[PDB]
Amino acid sequence: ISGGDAIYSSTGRCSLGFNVRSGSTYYFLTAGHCTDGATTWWANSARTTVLGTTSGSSFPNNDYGIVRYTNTTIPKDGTVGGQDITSAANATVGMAVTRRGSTTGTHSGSVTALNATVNYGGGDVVYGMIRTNVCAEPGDSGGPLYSGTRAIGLTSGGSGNCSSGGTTFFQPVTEALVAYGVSVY
Amino acid sequence: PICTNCCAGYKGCNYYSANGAFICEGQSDPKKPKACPLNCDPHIAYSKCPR
Ligand SMILES: [Ca+2]
Repeated sequence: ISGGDAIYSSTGRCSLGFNVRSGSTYYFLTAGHCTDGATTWWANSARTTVLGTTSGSSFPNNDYGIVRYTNTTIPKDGTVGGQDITSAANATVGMAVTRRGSTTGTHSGSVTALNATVNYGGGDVVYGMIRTNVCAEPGDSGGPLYSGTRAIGLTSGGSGNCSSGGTTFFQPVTEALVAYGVSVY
Repeated sequence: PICTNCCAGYKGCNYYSANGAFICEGQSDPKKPKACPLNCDPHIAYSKCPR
């Protein structure tokens, strides 16, 4: 399993962000709104292939969460589909980026603003988001935003769709990596 | 089933559970779309947009 693949739990379906580790212990990052209230994660809609258990969640304010792998046999590729990931970086306006998600696949665009505040309504407000002109649709949440081999962010939210165009917001990955003391590989 | 949430679903469409319980009417206006979280709500199985 890799960045952008589907992940299922009691909270519904989201996308895996990045496969990360701490020494020899593996986890995956995804959106905090997806981990909020979830316990077990499965790799299939039948919910028969276990992935792991939620270990942290930060939403709203931020939008990041981490799941500890409990399944020793599933491949845990440090990639986004075919694209290998080697390090993490901060976004800059003008950066060419690609996002992968379990609903829409792979779409490209650029970072158009930094530090955006986004009101999802209902008292859910997030800060410090990366704003882009990449489209995304429901199911894409938690998917990776990357630039070449650098991990940049986790899909948080957006408006519009991959047929007409949209605006998508991302939680900078560096902030979650630092918060949990893990790294991409 | 479908993958949507009350935020991202469309104004004018009703979303229901697999058992037929009305869950919500969508909140997004195709013309003036709002920012929404992008997860699939586990409770919505289908929708109907009355005409
Ligand atoms: Ca890698």
